[PDB]
Amino acid sequence: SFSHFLYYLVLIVVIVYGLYKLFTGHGSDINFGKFLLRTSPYMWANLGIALCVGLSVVGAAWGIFITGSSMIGAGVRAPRITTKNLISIIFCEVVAIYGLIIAIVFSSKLTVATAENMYSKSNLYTGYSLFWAGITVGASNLICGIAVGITGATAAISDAADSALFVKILVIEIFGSILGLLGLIVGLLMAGKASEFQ
Amino acid sequence: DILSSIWTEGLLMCLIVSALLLFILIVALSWISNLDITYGALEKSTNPIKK
Amino acid sequence: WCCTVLSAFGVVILSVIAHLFNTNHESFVGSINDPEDGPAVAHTVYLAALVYLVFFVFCGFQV
Amino acid sequence: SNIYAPLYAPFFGFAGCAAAMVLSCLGAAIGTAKSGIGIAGIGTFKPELIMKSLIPVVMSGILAIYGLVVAVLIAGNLSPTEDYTLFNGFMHLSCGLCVGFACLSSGYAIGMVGDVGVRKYMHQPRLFVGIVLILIFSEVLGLYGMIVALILNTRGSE
Amino acid sequence: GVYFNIDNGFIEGVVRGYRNGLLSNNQYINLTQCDTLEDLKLQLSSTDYGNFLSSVSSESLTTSLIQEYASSKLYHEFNYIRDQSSGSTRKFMDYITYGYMIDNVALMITGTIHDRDKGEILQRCHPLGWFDTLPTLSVATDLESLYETVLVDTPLAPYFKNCFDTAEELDDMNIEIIRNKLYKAYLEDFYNFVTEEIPEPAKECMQTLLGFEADRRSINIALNSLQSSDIDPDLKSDLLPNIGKLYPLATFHLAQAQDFEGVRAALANVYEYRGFLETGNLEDHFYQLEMELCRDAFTQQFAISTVWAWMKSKEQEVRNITWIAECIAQNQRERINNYISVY
Amino acid sequence: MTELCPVYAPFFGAIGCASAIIFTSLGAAYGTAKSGVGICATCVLRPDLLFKNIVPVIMAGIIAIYGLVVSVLVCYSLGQKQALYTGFIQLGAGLSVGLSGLAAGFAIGIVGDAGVRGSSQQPRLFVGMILILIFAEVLGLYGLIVALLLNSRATQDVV
Amino acid sequence: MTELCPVYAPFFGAIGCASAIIFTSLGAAYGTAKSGVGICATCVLRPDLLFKNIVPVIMAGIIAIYGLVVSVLVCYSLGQKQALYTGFIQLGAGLSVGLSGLAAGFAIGIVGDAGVRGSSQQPRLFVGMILILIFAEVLGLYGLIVALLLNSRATQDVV
Amino acid sequence: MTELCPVYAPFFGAIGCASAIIFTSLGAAYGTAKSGVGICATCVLRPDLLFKNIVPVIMAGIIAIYGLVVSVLVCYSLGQKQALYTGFIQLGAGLSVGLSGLAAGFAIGIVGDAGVRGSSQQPRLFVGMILILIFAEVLGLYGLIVALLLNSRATQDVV
Amino acid sequence: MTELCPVYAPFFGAIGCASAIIFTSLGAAYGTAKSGVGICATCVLRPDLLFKNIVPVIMAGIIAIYGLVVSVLVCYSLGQKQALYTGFIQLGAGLSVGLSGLAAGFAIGIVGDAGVRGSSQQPRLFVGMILILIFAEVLGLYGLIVALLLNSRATQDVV
Amino acid sequence: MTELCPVYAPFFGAIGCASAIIFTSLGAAYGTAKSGVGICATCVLRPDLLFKNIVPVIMAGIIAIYGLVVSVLVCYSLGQKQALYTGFIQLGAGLSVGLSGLAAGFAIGIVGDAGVRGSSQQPRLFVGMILILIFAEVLGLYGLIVALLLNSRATQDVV
Amino acid sequence: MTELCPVYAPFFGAIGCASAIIFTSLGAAYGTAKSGVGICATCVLRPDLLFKNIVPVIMAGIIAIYGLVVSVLVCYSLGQKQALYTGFIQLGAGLSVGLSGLAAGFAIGIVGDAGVRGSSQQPRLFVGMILILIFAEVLGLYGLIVALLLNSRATQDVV
Amino acid sequence: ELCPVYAPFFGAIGCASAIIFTSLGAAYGTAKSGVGICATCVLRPDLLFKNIVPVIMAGIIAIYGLVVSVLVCYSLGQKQALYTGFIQLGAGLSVGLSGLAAGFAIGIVGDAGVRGSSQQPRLFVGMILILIFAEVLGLYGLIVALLLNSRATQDVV
Amino acid sequence: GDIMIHQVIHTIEFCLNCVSHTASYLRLWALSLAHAQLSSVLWTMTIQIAFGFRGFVGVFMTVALFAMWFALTCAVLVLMEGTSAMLHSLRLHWVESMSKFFVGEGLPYEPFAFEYKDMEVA
Repeated sequence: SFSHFLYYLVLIVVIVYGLYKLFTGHGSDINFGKFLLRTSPYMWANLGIALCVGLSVVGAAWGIFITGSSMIGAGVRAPRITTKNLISIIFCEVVAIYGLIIAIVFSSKLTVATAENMYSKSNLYTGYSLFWAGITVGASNLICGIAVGITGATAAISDAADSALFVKILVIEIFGSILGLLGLIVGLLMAGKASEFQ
Repeated sequence: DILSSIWTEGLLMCLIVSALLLFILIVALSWISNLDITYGALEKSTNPIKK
Repeated sequence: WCCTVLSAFGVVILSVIAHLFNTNHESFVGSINDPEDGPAVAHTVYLAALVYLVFFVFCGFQV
Repeated sequence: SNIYAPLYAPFFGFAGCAAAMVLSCLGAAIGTAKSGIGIAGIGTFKPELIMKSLIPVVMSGILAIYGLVVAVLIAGNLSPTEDYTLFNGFMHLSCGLCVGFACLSSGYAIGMVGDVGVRKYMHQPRLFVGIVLILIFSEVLGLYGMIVALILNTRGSE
Repeated sequence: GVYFNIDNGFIEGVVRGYRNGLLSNNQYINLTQCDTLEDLKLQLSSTDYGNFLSSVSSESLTTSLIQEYASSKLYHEFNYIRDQSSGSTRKFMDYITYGYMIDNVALMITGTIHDRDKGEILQRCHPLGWFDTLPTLSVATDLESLYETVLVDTPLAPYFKNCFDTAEELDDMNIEIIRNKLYKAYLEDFYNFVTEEIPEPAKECMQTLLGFEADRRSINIALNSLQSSDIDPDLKSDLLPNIGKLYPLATFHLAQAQDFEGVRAALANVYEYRGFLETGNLEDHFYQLEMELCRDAFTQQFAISTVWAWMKSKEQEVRNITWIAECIAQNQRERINNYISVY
Repeated sequence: MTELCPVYAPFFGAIGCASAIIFTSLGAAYGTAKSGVGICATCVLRPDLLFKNIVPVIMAGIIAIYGLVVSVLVCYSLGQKQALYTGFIQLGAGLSVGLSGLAAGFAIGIVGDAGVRGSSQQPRLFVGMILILIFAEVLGLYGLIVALLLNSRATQDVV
Repeated sequence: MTELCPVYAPFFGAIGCASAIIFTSLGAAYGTAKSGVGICATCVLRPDLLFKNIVPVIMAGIIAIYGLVVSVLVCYSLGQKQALYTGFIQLGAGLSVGLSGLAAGFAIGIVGDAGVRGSSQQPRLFVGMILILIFAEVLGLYGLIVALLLNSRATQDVV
Repeated sequence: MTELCPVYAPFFGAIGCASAIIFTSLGAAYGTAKSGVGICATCVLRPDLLFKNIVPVIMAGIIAIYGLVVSVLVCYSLGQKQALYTGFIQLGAGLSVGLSGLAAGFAIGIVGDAGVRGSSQQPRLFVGMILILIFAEVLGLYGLIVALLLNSRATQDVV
Repeated sequence: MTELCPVYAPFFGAIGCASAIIFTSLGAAYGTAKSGVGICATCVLRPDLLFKNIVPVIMAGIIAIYGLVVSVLVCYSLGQKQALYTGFIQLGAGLSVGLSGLAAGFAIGIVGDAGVRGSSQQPRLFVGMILILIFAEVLGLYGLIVALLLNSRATQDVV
Repeated sequence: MTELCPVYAPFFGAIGCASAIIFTSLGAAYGTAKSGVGICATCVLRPDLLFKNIVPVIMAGIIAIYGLVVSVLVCYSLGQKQALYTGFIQLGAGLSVGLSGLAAGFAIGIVGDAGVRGSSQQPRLFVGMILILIFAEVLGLYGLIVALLLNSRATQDVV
Repeated sequence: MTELCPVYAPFFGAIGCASAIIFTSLGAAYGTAKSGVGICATCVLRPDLLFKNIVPVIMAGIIAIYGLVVSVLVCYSLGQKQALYTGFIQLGAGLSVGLSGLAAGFAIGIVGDAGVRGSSQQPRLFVGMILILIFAEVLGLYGLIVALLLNSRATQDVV
Repeated sequence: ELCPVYAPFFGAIGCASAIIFTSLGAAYGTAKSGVGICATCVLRPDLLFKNIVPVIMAGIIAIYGLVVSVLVCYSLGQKQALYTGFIQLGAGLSVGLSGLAAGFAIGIVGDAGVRGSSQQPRLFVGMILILIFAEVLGLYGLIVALLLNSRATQDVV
Repeated sequence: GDIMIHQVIHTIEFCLNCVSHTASYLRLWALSLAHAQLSSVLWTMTIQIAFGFRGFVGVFMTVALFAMWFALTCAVLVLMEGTSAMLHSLRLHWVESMSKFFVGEGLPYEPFAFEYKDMEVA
């Protein structure tokens, strides 16, 4: 595998570079902390917002087509399932709803800072908070949409057999969507403490 | 407080953003180049019972 | 039968290279990296030519 | 500022909480998705076993609750106006990695075990007790990481 | 199996919808008590088949027509699914098609050893194992000409180049060696293709099921070769499927066996087959195990093996319909309960 | 090279503008290709549905519209001495709309292909099909509105 | 080496102008390759449509025309004493047009291949071919507008 | 922060106490999944053997117990000042127990699957199966011993 | 601290101590897994050989015993403010013994699987199979002895 | 530490000493494993060849002995204040012997496997086996010679 | 260390001296392994050709001799205070011979395998097999030429 | 300042790669051609001499690699300018990878050609023509290496 | 003109083909160097080692090394690279020379004649 050999190569190169820096006595030169400090917190905040909404929508659309392909496949013989099963699409698009809500909330905490303020304690806090909350929400809703789409596909297949199977299986997708709801709650909570850049 | 002159903080941000961009681009091309056409519904098979 | 023509050319090649070595020629000896000692290597190559001639006689006696 | 509390510690703490929540969610979703595969597989033939066999889905939900508890109890004690030792940052990162990877392991195990056990529960009913026992083992597997996460945070905040 | 729906989600949905049309045990019981063949058609019309057979008169109805029409509907459905398949899924169904192209080409070399007639063979060649160049392969009068007609331009190339030489098949009997060895090579190649280019759980629910296919082929070879001593064991070893639970340990003893008792000793060796041949006939137990494995193939949701499970389930379902139709038309209702239903 | 306005600040704005059309074009192309394959497979047997099954292609085009709108708005909000704040807002809007449009186009293409293959059989599947396609299109719309809000905010209190 | 115009600014301009033809040519080549495979597979039985089903290749070449024109218009503004800003802008234009054209090329190749295989069996499908294929082309077109706007923004009021 | 006890010293200990429970959980999960697959697939035929085949699951959970113990001890050994030396030593302990437990979990899973298959095959096989499984468990036990010794050595002589 | 004894030194010692049991555990786990699959395949059929064919697992465990011995020796030789030389020599011994044991475990597992398969039929093959196991074992013995020599060189005449 | 004898110089020596046994152990283990697979797969039919056809195992052991000899020779040359030049020389020697032994073990494994399977039927294949295995193990012998020359050069006239 | 003779200069020389023998041994081993599989499978039926079909094995041995000569000549030229120029030249020569020999081993192994399988039934193909093996051997010979001439050029006219 | 101590590194790597990559390309070409020849000449021994041509005019790639390697190394120097080293590296990479591409093409074209010629002999001239157009690739790589190394010491200071 | 399509391809083919052959003429140089330095290395590593220390064992050393050198000089060189350069000088006549004036294929002339072929076997 050329890609796997490339990953092993880059890993051995970074290990060799670290070993060289440590051996020379300048191992402290590679300071992750200095890299974090000297980056503008706007980078973290805006990547957080962007990846938040983008990954939430990515998970939403991923689950949507996973459930939709199966919904149509089972709808060729059982046309009655589309209306009763669009609930799967709703539960798979609510994660994009969550992503949109958190993105528009995070936009509020994005303001300008003075020359001294730029790298201040509160500014850095806010930047890193927005970044990691955005990553949390985006990825949590990504895997939420994955699970909800898979469960919705199973629900489509089962509802092709009988409606009682759909009614009983909807609990699995309910918990799948509760996954993204938990992501919503936790991301909003970890970002609530952050104050705007001013 | 001056980080490695070659790899300044601005260049580090540039390269991490470009790495994320290229990762997304590679994923998207991995998906798009994986497309295959359902040849069967298109080509005319001489099967007597298919027709 | 394979040794026949091999020894045939070997006798001539060994003889000529031996003569060049014994003549203390620039293209073979004289340089520091060269073995120098022209007479000694020339004698050894004489012996090699002699043994190739011996193989010639031994192989050609089968004809 | 005190050297033991650099300005970038909130990065480490929030990386910990993010990894905690996200990867616990990932493990829970893998478990619940494979369990749903099993449930929908047996539903066509023996739908009457769906309610009884729904246990792995609830177990994956409980795993997600573990992840949420760890994530919230990390994110509670972080603020821009409070002191924050880099020790506390690495403790929160270790907490998050602990719970995230442990619950991911337990979620994968619950997913596979629930899938195969539910699919084979259609064939004879006595398998349910073994399925639930193995599932309890697989979820206490993640409970171990949950406990490690809590003790790590309690040591870090002190 | 999250990636499975990017290209085969609709196909999986349609195949599961077709599976919902498989005759349940109640449907089979209803079909069993049919007084005559026409009443069997009437009661079958209540199922997913519907008016498929209304195109023919009641007096013209016969068990052969039953099989022909139901299998024609099966083949229409499979051709539709294949036509709407893409990529590795299309290659997998293509492989399935080769599974019967083996039989069609083996049938076609018959009537080429003795070129008595053509055309009627093409009519008898069932379409599930059809290929575009088969009509061209028909015209080849000489056996060798047909050999290079199938050695190239046909998906039969790797199997023919694997173990055959252009003049070798003249001596070999079509059924005993030629078709069985072609099934052998087909099974190793298909098992390898599954191990290489399939996703989980379709992985496992293909290796187990193709291993069962190899095992049934091996058992049939072992229990058919004993009556014909002309087959020496080393060729039999070259004929055994080389894949399955029996291999390695059992298939060698089956190859070296020379009597029914030896095959019994080497067969009850493994678990799934004690009492498997002691009581009753092989065919019924083999079909029952095939249905059990197919049912399992349907327990999985996001696996491309549902295509294979549907194919085999629907083929044995039409076989059960034909069995009941025969037991009614022949009035041999005393053994009408030999149908195998797992739905 | 101001501290608030580094010389490399236009990087993030320019690359956000580029990506806002790059990723949306990737998604729109995937959707259009998959839907076109589906249409070619479904109306080769029943060409009466050609006028109907085209809509997922139009939805992929609308995703491309979202990408274009975000990119051109960033262009109009793009300058030389702009602060890192503006450049990063443009980057964030570009990434958000690009990822959202890429996912939306992916879902539109896959659902449209599966759906038109279904509608080759079931005529009444077209309502569900348009419904699911609108649900997918709203995702790209969400990306568009996010990028719109960021860009409209990108000139609030710039140096 | 002034701060606004570093000596390594031409990297970004050169790479943008290069990629503007590189990725557009990759997309055009993929489109022509898939479409040509389709053509050689279909016209062997239906040589009558050889001159009619040729248009997917035509607009696959139009994709490369977009790449050429954007690269040429980038060359008009690429120089030594150029600001990092305008170099980055023309890099963004190059990437945008190149990747949009690559997406359009993938879409055109897949759609045109499917369309020729289908139109071997259905004359009525060719109009659907044209419509879907123009929809694939217009995405690369939008990439061209993005690149043109970036180039128009890459020259005014630069220091 | 003295150069014996830098500010980033606790990072190594945090990673150690993480990786311990992490990798032991990975191994325990793999072993439990494989053994549970075997049990749920063989107890359909011999349901009376389930409470005997359950033992591999318990021995897989013993790996998780090992990781829990090591993580608890390291969490006790942590501290804001501590020592860089303690950091490396307890990182080594965590990695050691985690990887030893992961190897033990892989071995337990594989051999438990095989032996659970063979138990219904032959009742007498179970004693040999449990002997092999003890021999596999001794791997995780060795890793536990190494981690405990390292943790004991970590603190006693630091300044 | 001093150049000869930097604070970064015990990293290498800790990693060597960990790896010396990690990689031996991985090798022993692979060997035990393959041998256990072989046992649970064969001893189903001839249960009277489960006593005799257990020795591949026994020597797989012996490999982990080598790992334990070298790891505890390194751990005793560990210590803060140790010479940087001591750290490297301990890490070298640890990797040497660990990866030698990993290779030995690979060999033992594969050859034990093959040998138990063969000996399920032919009993006299057991002596040759055990002899080949002894060779694969003395591979790990070489690993242990080189680790011990490095450990012996680690302590004395070092500042 | 001086520039010719820096503190990190023993890194190269320790890694070389480790690898000199590691890589040759992997080579010998792979060779032994595959030769054992061959002998246990074909000797079940012909136990009489068990004594004869074990030679690839012995030659893999000889490769391991090559690695051990290099390892002990280098281990008797490490030191805290050793020259950087030495460090690189024995690192190169360790890699040379280890990887040459890896190649030799691979070759002997493949060839001995195929040879025993062939020679079961045909007795006179054994002399060809011996000759080709000598020509394969001279690879490890050549690596040994290279390692010996490097090691003998390492300590000479070095400061 | 001076500018032209750094302390890390012997790195490149030592690793060139090694990599020569490693890569040449890898090529020789691959060639010997495939040739051995071929010879065994082809002369189990026709044992009288054993003494003849062995030639590719000796040819791989000649590749190994090439690597040995390059390594032994580079080793003598290695020096403590050698110019970094000499180090780079020796590394280049080592790589240029080693990778060329690896490629030669690849080619000669494939050709020898296939040719000895071909010669089982048809005996006159032996001469063509020999000629193609010579054309494969000349690649390693070219590697020898370039490595030797670099090695000679390495030491002459050095600061 | 224009003469760093690491300047000869680029020249050394160029000289090495010029033979390395060409050797791999020629090796794959010879391997594929040889397996094709010995797979066909079993059924037709007598055409062996004519079917050998892929091997020869694939090994021409290794010949190009060797000649570039020598003409580059005979421009190596202790006090060579960084620019000389970079030009030598560029020439070496050019010839090596062009020869690698040529080796790929020659190998599989010769394989197809020998399979075809096993049936009928008129394919001989066509496979020659195609593989000529394949070997001209290594020819162009040789050209580029030659001109780069010719410029490499034009006005070096 | 109607033959303009053929004329334009002939013109472009001719110009690019002229420059291509003129470039290809450099591999006469290439083969010359290959042969020269290959013979150089073979002689340097066979005959320049044959003499050795010129002892009694040196006689056998030089005999064996000259035997190896002659075996290589024949089998490797004059067969392998001799045929290689023969075939390359033949490539000259295939392409570079004949493409300039060989207009096309013509009907071969094989008169009906006996040849006493297949004296014993066929």
